[PDB]
This record gives sequence, C-alpha cells and structure tokens, in this order.
Amino acid sequence: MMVISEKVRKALNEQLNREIYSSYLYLSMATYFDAEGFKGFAHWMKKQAQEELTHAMKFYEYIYERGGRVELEAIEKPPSNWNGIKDAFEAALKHEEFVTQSIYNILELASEEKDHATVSFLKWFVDEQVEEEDQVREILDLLEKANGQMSVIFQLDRYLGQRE
Amino acid sequence: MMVISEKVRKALNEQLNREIYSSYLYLSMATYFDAEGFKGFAHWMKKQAQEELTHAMKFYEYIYERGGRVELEAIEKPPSNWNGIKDAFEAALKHEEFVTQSIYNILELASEEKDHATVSFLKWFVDEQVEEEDQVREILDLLEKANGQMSVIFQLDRYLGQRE
Amino acid sequence: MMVISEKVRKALNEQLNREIYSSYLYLSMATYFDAEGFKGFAHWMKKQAQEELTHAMKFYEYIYERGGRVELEAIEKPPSNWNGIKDAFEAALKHEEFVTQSIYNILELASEEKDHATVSFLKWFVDEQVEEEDQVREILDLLEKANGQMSVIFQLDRYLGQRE
Amino acid sequence: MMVISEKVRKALNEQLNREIYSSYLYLSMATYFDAEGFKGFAHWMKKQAQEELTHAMKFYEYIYERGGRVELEAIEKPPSNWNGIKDAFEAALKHEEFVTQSIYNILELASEEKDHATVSFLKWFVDEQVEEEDQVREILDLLEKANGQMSVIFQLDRYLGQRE
Amino acid sequence: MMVISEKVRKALNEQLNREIYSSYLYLSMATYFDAEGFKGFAHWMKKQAQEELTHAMKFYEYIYERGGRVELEAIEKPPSNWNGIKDAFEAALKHEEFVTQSIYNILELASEEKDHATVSFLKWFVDEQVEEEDQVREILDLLEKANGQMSVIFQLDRYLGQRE
Amino acid sequence: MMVISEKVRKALNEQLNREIYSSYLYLSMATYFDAEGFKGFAHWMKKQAQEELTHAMKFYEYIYERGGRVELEAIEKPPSNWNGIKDAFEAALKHEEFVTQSIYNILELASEEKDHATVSFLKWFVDEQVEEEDQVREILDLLEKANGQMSVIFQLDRYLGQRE
Amino acid sequence: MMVISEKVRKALNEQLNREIYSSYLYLSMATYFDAEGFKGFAHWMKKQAQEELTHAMKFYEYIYERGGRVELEAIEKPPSNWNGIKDAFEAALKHEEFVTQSIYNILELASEEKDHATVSFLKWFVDEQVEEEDQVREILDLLEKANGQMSVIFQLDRYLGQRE
Amino acid sequence: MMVISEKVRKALNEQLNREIYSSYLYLSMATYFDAEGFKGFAHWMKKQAQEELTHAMKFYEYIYERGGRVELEAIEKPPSNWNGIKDAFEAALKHEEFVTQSIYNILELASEEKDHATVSFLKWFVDEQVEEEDQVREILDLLEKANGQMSVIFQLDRYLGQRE
Ligand SMILES: CCCCCCCCCCCCCCCCCCCC
Ligand SMILES: CCCCCCCCCCCCCCCCCCCC
Ligand SMILES: CCCCCCCCCCCCCCCCCCCC
Ligand SMILES: CCCCCCCCCCCCCCCCCCCC
Repeated sequence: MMVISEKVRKALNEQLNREIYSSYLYLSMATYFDAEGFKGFAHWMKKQAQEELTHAMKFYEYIYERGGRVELEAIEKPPSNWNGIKDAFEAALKHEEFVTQSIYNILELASEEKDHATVSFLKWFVDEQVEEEDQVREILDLLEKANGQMSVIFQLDRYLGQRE
Repeated sequence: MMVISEKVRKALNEQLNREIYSSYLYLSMATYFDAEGFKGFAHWMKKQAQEELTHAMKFYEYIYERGGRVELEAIEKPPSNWNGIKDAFEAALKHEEFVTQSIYNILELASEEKDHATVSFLKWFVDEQVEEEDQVREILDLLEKANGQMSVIFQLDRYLGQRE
Repeated sequence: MMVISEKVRKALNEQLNREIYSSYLYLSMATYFDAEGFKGFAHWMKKQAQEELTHAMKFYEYIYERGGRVELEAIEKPPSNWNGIKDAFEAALKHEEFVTQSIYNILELASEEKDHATVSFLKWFVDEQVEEEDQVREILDLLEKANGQMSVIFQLDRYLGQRE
Repeated sequence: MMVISEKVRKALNEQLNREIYSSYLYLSMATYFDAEGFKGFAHWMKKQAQEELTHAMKFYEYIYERGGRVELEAIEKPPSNWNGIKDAFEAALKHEEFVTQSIYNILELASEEKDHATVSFLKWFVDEQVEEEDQVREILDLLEKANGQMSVIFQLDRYLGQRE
Repeated sequence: MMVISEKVRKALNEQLNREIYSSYLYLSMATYFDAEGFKGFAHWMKKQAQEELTHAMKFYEYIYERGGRVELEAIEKPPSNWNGIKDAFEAALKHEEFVTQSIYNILELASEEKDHATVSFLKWFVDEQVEEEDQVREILDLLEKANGQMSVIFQLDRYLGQRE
Repeated sequence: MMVISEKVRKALNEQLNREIYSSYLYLSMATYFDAEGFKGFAHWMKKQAQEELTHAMKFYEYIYERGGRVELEAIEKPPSNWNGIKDAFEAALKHEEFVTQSIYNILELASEEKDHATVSFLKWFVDEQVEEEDQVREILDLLEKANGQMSVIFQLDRYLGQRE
Repeated sequence: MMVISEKVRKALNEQLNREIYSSYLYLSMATYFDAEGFKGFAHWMKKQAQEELTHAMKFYEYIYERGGRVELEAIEKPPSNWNGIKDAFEAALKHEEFVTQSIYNILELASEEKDHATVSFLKWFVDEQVEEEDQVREILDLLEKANGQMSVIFQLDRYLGQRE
Repeated sequence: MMVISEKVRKALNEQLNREIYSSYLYLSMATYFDAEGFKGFAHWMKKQAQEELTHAMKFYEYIYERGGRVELEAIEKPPSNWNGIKDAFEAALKHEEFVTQSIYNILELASEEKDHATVSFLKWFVDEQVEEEDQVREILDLLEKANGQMSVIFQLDRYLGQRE
C-alpha cells in the first residue's frame, strides 16, 4: 500500500510530468540553436534535456518505492522560436527558477504533512537546482558582456559544445 | 536552404514526433508494468523507451543535415493501463508495426520524388523495425507458452529485466 | 504470424535450399580437386562451401525473424567430375552468376510487393555475389595465363590454398 | 592407387553421405525447434549439425589418404515436424543409435577384410558415438524430469542454447 | 567478360573522371586559399581533394570487378580564383550538389536497367554526398554570420586546418 | 610579393602540372595492367602515380614559399593502351627520362638567372629521378630475361604488387 | 534401457567388485609392511589401493552410461601376512596378472558379442595393466639386486615412499 | 610393542572395519540413486564414501602409532535398494548415528582404562559425527518440504550434486 499521502503522490507525479516537459522544452531550444547554426548551444541543450529526464526518472522510482503509481500526462507543445541566443538562455533560466519553485512547493507540502522521507528525498533536487540556475546565470552574464559580437558568441558556442 | 522538399521534411518531422510518442507510450507501458508488480517488464519498456529516443534523434540530425529544421509538437497522453501483460505487449507489437508502416510511407514518398538520400537514410530504420518487431513477437510467443501460469510469467519477467 | 507474404517466404526458403545445394556443389568440386592431387584448389572449394552455408543460415534466420518457417528440401546429386581445372571454375562461375540472378528475382518480387524489409535484407547478398563472382573470374584469368603449365598451376594451387 | 578395397571405399563413402544426412536432419530439427519458439534447442541442433559435418570431413580425408575418391550422393528430404520437444529428441537419439550401428557395420567389414588401418580409424567414431548417444540420453532425461513444466523447460532451452 | 552494360560502364567511367576533376577543383581552391594566405582553408581543401581521389578509385575498382575497363579522359582546367573565402565555398557547395545529382543520374540508369549490383554499390556515394554537402553548408552558414570579421575567419581557418 | 622571377615561376608551375600529368599517365598504365589481369603491375603503377603527386606537392609548397602562386592547368588525356607489359614499362622509363630532362631544364634556367635557392631545391628531384629511372630499368631487365615465361612474370607481378 | 547385454553388464559389474577387492588386498599388504616397520612400502601400497578404486569407479560410470546398474557384492577377507618383502611383492604381481587375465576375459566376451563400445572401453585397461605389472616387476628386480642388504632396502623404502 | 591394551586395539581395529563398511554402504546408496536417475544424490554418496575412508585411514595410522597392527576383515554385502529417496537417507542417518555411538563406546572404554591418548584421539571423530548427522538431517528436512514433489526432489538432487 502507499506510504505517502495521495496529496504528496499527486504532487510528485505532477512534478514528474513537469520534469518531462522541461526536458522537452530544452530539446526545443536545441532545435532552435541548430536552426540558427549554433551546434554548441544545441549540444548543451540536448545534454540539459537528458539531465532533466534522469531527474524525472528519479521521481519515477521514488513514487513506486513508496507504493505510489506514476501516471504519464499529456505534454504540451513547446515554443520553437526565440528572438536570439540570449533570449533563449534567459527563457531557460526562467524555466529553471520555475522548476525550483515547483520543488519548493512539494517540499512545503511534504513538510506540512510531516512526510520526513519525502522532505529528505527532495533535498537533492534543491541543491541540484541551485547548481543549474547558476550555470545559466553564468552563460547569460557572458552573453550580456558579449553584447552581440559574433566573435565571443562563437567561442561560447564552442565551449558549451564541450559539455560532457 | 533546405535540400529536401517541404513534403519530405514534414514527413520526417512528423515521424520524429511519432518516435517521441512511441518512447512515451513505452514509458507508460512501464508505469503499467511497475504498478502491476512486474519490474522486469518495466525495465524492458524503459530500455525500449530510450532506444526510441535515439531513433528520434537520428531523424533530428538528418533533418538538419538536409538543411531543414525540426519542430516539436504536442505529445498526446498515452494509455496507462492494459488488460494484462499479453494485452500490453500486443499493443506494443501493434504499435511497432505501425511505426514500421509509417517508416514505409516516408520511404515510398521519398522514392516517388527521387530523393535518394532520404530513401537510403531510411534503410537503417527499416532494419531496426525488423529487429524490434521480432523481439516482441518472441516475448508474446513465450508468454503464450506460460498459458496463464504465473510462476512462468514471473520467470519471463526476470529475463526481460536483464535487457542491457 | 508471418509478416512476409507466402510468395516471399517461398522465394526465401527456396533460395535457402539453393544455397545449400551450392554448398554441396562446391564440396563436390573439392572432391574432384582432391582426386586430381590439387590440395590447394580443394581447400578453396571447401572454404567456398562453408561460406555458402553461412549464406544459407542468414536466409534461415531472417525467415524466422519475419515469423516464417523454414522447410529443408531434398538435395540433388551434384556433378562430381570436370574436364580439367578450368572447366571446374567455369562451372563455379556459371553457378555463382545463377545464384546472383536468383537473388535478383527475390529482390524484384519483394520490391513489387513493397516488402522493403526484405529488399533491404537482400542488399548484403547482392554485394557478396559481386565479390564471389570476381574472385572466380580472377582465378579463371590466371588459369588462362597459366595455359596448363604445371609450373604456374602449382603456384595458383598454393596461393588459393592459403584462403582463410 | 587405392590401398583400400573397393568394398571398404564404398562403405566409407556411403558413411560420409550418411553423416551429411545426419547433419541435415539435425538442421531440420532446428527448423522445427525455431518454429516452436525454442531458440536454445534450435541452437543445440545447429551445433550438432556442424559437428556432424566435421565427422563427414574426417571420413572424407581418410578416403583420400588411402588413395580413394569421394563421390557425393543425393540427400533425401528429412522430416521437418515432431510431436513436441521430447519426440524430436527421441528421434535424435534413435538416429544416433542408427549411425552407431552404421559405424559398426563398416568396422566389421574392414575387420573381416583384415584392413587394420581402417579398423583403427573407425575406433574414434565408436567412442564418439558412445558420447553422442549419452548426450541425447542426458537431455531426454532432463526433459523427463521437467515433466511438462514450462518453467524448467525454459531453463533447459537457455542452457543448451549456450553450447559452444 | 563485362557483366555491366555498356551504358552503365560508360556512366561509371564518366563518373570516375568527374570525381577526378572534383579532386582537381578542390586542389585549385587550395591554390587560391594559399595564395590568400589561409593555410587552414587550404589544408581543408587539400584533404577534400584526396577524399575525392579515394572516391574515384572506388569507382575504378568496381568497374574492374564487373569485368569492365577504365579509360582516363582529359581533365579540364578548373577556375583558379574566387571572390573571397565565402565565394569559394559557395562554389564548393554548388559543385558538391552537382556531384550528388551526377550520382543520382547513374543510380536511376542502373535501376532502370535492373542492375541491382550497381544500384547497391552507389548507395555508399549517396550517403557520402549528404555528409559532404553538410560540411560545406555548415561552413557557409558560419561564414555568413561571420560577415567578414577577421577575428572569426581566423578561428575558422585554424579549426578547418585541423581536419585529419 | 614574388622573390622568384616570372620566368622561374612559370617553369616551376609548368613542372608542377607536368608532374600531375605523369601521375595521371601512371594511373592510365594501371588501367591497362588491371585490364590485362596483372593486379601487381597495376598496384605498382598506382603507387607510382601517388609518388608523382607528392612530387607535385613539393613544387607546390616551394612556389608559395618563394611568394609565387600555383595555377592548375588542363590535363590531357593519356594513352590507355600498350602492346604488352614490356611496352608499358618501356613507355614508363621513357616518360621518367622525359621528366628528368624537364627537371634539368628548370635547373639550367634557374642557374642562368643565378636563382641559387631554386637550383638547390631542384637537387632532391634530380636524385629522385636517378632512383626512379633505375627501378624501371631493373623491372625491364627482369622482363627481358623472363621472355614471356608466365612462371616468372607471375612472381614479378606478385612482387611489385607488394610495393608500399 | 540397457544397451549392453546382461552377460556383459554382469562381467563388468563383477570386474568392478574384483577391482574393489584388489584395492582391499593392497591395503592389506600396507598393513603388513607397516607392521614390519616399512612405512615406504606401506605408502606405495596405500597409493596402489587408491589407484584401484579409481579403476573400479571407471567401470562404475561406464556401466551406467550404457544403461546398466551396479550391484556391490561382499568383499572377501584378504591375506594379511607374507613371508617377507619379496614375498609380498610377488603376491602383488601375481594378483595384477590375475586382473589382467580378467580384463582379457571380458574383452574376449565383448568382442564375441560384437559390443564394440565395450571392447574399445577395455583397451585402456589392457594398456594400464601392462604398465602396472611392469612397475611391480621393476620393484622385484630392485629387491633382487638388494640381496637382503638392509642398507639398500632402507633406500628402496624411503624411495617408494615418495610415490604421489 | 603395543602400548595400547588388546581391548582398545580390537575396538579401534573393529571401528576401522566398520568405517570401511560405512564407506561401501554409502557407495551402495550411490548405486541405488544412479540406478534411479538421481546423479546429484549419487554424487553426494560418493563423496560421503570417500570421506569415511579418510576416517578409516586415520584409525589405521593411530593404531600403528601406538604399536598396534591392523587386520582387515571381510566386508559384508550392503543393501543395494531402498524404498525411495527418503528411505535411503533415513537409513544413512541411522547408520551415521550408529557409527557415532560406536565411537562413544570406544571413548568410554578407553576412558575407563585411563588411556588418555585414545580418549583425546577420538575427540576429532566425535566432532565430525556431529557435522555429518547434521548434514543428513538437513537433507531429510528438505525432502519433507519437497512433499513428494518430484520437481523439487530433482532440485535437491542438483544441489547435493555440487558437494565438493
Ligand atoms: C540528447 C537528446 C535527448 C532528447 C530527450 C527528449 C525527451 C523528450 C521527452 C519525452 C519523454 C521520453 C521518455 C523517455 C524515458 C526514458 C527512461 C529511462 C530510464 C532509465
Ligand atoms: C573443412 C571443410 C568443410 C566442408 C563443409 C561442406 C558442407 C557441405 C554442405 C552439404 C549440405 C548438408 C547440410 C549441412 C547443414 C549444416 C547446417 C549448419 C547450421 C549451423
Ligand atoms: C595533398 C593534395 C592532394 C592533391 C590531389 C590532386 C589530384 C589531382 C588529380 C590528377 C590525377 C592524379 C592521379 C591520382 C591517382 C591516385 C591513385 C591511388 C591508387 C590507390
Ligand atoms: C588413503 C588410502 C586408501 C585406502 C583405500 C582402501 C579401499 C578399501 C576398499 C573398500 C571399499 C570401500 C568403498 C570405497 C568407495 C570409493 C568411491 C569413490 C567415488 C569417487
């Protein structure tokens, strides 16, 4: 039987679907970067998409580990066009900060219900978000300093294209 | 500029989205199997899901390689329950046969427009489908030997759960 | 069930049987070369016999992979004597060319039925047939040059006796 | 010239062709096992078929080594269907026993003609036959113990499917 | 004897000479890049020239494999100048597309004559062209955004100058 | 700017083109040997063609090194047939000596203009020509002794066929 | 079922019991040497008893391989005293010769019944007996040269005591 | 001279003969299991038979070490059949417990005579008997859990056949 409340299971399941949309969003950003001829940015986004899927499966397993069941929901069509390089990364940061707040909402719900296990389990994602947001903020600061110069952008694209 | 016709690009892009759904459908089959207590069939479906993504990404890279662009579409909600294992795998088989025929449709279209590059590129998928379909027919035939015996179905669960 | 037509399965199965006779024929050629004291040429024919068997088995597995079944047919008695080294290889070439045309007939059949999986599958045999025919024409060219001089013929026998 | 009587040469040549039929019969049994979804048993049979061919070639070489010649004969169509796994293996055993007696008939003929060379050469086959019969009897015994339990039969299949 | 039709032999032989000119053109572009002091771009073109030679020799060998003969034709003087780096690459792309169409024309001819062996052999060149056109297109798009900036042009030179 | 006179530049560029024709002529000789079934002699000729290209590239680099530019010229159609092995190698020797005299001409021209750097650069080609001529004379001597005896020709062909 | 006649099985089973007695007999010789203070001789005899058991177990396994059954019979009390070292070894030799003849009798019976498998199987014991008798004769000859001299017997004892 | 009493020597010498019979009895149990198709249980008994012999030999050596002599007695015919598996092992246990008591009798006898060396020497055997009885009881316990399930009985057979 489930050892988590139906409320927490729902919250986790929806976060699972939320992570899947995140991954699909970043893939969409990759289709945009590839369209604009920036293989390095595209590459970074494909990796970011992959990392997001692992996050989703990490929620997947926990849900079953507590007797819960995962229900895959419809995934919405993501945007495919951005004004430019910086805008796409800006949207990536805004999206990360959104998933971080989504994580926060589950943590507060689990905390209110004294579901200490789930609260402990979420700690990892909190720390991971602080890391992802910082990555994007760095890229943005760099793009901001680049101020449109194709020379710096090309470097940035080459570097980000190195992400393992 | 695109060197593939708009008709072929569209056929390729829709197949790309179709692969993503196939992956999602298999993940959903996995949620069904995990909920029913069959980890083995679950593990297999997950692996089958990742394989379908690598397929989608091949369509992805080729579309760009031909000067086109990828556009990600909305992914409909997949079924989350089946009337038993056999019913599940049969839906899986039925689905693969459907993607195979989809693949066949692009190939005839490309062939008709004398787009030899796309016709040749599709060859790899035709061969994969032959392999994927055969693995499901195998499983279905093995389940058939179980003839309801659960102790046997559990043995097939432990085997499929060995997939690398 | 069978995802290949009865017509196609028959064409495959009959080709499989044809490949087995081919193997037996090359073995027979080996019995002739060994009786004439040419161990090297015999060795070559034995290697060629095994090759053809691997071809047979390739058709064998594909047939089952497409839900078909293989039925082994009676193998006719192959010739056991030839009018000299040249005559033997000439017969071998003639047979190889017959096998290729056979391969061709199955391909056009599958193509007419839009059985792309099978058309694709046959490509490998088409390329192998090109390689096999060429090996025999080279041998026949060298024999033509040898013009019956035991001196060079011994060399040919030695070289061919090196085939792995 | 031949240093074996024409009688012994004929008996050796007929045994060679008899080994080839054995090899073919075992392949036919493989067609049946594969048709029945038992890859493993089919594998064991494909290996058995190959082993039989090495035995035929061992008769082949001896014949030439005694100055004889080999003449390949037609190969009759073998049976392609059995009433279950146990029935196929029983027919295999029965076939083995038949080849064992075949080897005895030659041994006795050679011994009658005082062909000590050929008698000694046959010694190897007598010993091998004892081992080949034991193997099949061992398998039959495992099948009898399985007593229709698809569970253990699944294990047997996978086991025999490992034959090197 | 020739097993390919005279029409196909002629098409192949003409394509071999076409690949040779292609090699020579790319070398000519190297003469231009070196005259403009771009070692990296020149290097890339020298490597491309070699790649084309290997293609010509694959046609050479296939012609002999089908019993045909190669006849080398005169090679026309290629252009030795272009209006800047980008212009040279536009010319390269347009030339790569011409080669692809040339390959297409042979494929269709062979296909119409039912020369399956030749249609199959050409598949490799269809796939290689897709890859060659893509490299050039990628380079052109990068130069397009470079808009003549000497900074990025130097980055491109070095990068391309690494081609192995 | 150019530090070599236009006259010397012309002579070096024309020699570069001459080397390319040599390369092409040796390939042509290869098409003749392959057509006659002497793969070894064909191989040797293909290796000789490659060696001639490296020489062309030597001239190429020196021209740029002295501030000149290379201009690829049309390459004429070479003969494609000879009256036999001996005849072909003889035509090869005669061509090599033609190349040597050509090298002599540039050398005398550079020496008259006191272009010591070019005179010095040409020394390497004068010594290489000594080696090239000798290799063909050596082959011609063996063919002379062979006097048609296919027995030694085969050996000569396999030997030359081993050139690296 | 049994593939050996009841008469052969009987002969084999009885030989097994016979081998077991030999073992017991040699152990008894060990009890005599030990009592006489010759640990080395005792050691050799204990190893000999072990060898005899391994021989008995060879008959054991062969009997079941041919569908037979082993029935252990009573073991008679062996002598426990001898008139000296030499006497003990003469008795062992005489016993060995007895088993050799016993093997001979079974061999002859098997041969008469045309049971080639059993004849072949007994070959190993024929050769083994020749070697065993030889070891005992070798010891007897060393005891002869010894000529009652304790000095030499001490060495012989310590020596035979090294048998592994 | 004998430093052990004739009473203790006889009890030790009789125990040695008892251990040999125990060995033979367990071999007989193995003849029964093999006859019934259980190789595992037969394997087990074979190992048990060998273990008992080492016990015998330990008694053997100790007897000499105390200046006594060993006299091998006639060994009786052991039972060759049992009313099923359980019946055999139960007899085995009964026999184990019997040799245990026999050991106790010698121990109490030696103790009564103040033969401390013999009392100490027997300790090892008391401990080994505990180990052996426990093994047989565990086997019987598992046979009970098998509850006539031939399927399970074969599983145990395979387990005991792994004894080292
Ligand atoms: C590098 C390209 C990565 C593209 C990722 C695209 C993701 C699209 C979202 C759809 C969900 C797919 C389901 C996949 C589940 C995989 C589970 C693996 C478990 C080990
Ligand atoms: C060392 C030389 C080897 C010669 C091999 C000759 C084979 C001739 C084929 C005769 C046809 C008999 C059927 C054989 C079926 C073998 C199936 C193998 C399946 C793995
Ligand atoms: C390093 C720069 C490469 C320059 C290639 C220039 C090619 C010019 C075309 C002229 C024809 C030359 C003949 C080449 C024959 C090669 C044969 C290889 C056989 C394995
Ligand atoms: C270490 C010294 C060896 C002494 C051997 C004495 C043998 C006496 C014969 C009595 C028979 C006992 C039964 C032995 C069965 C052995 C089975 C082995 C199976 C691998």
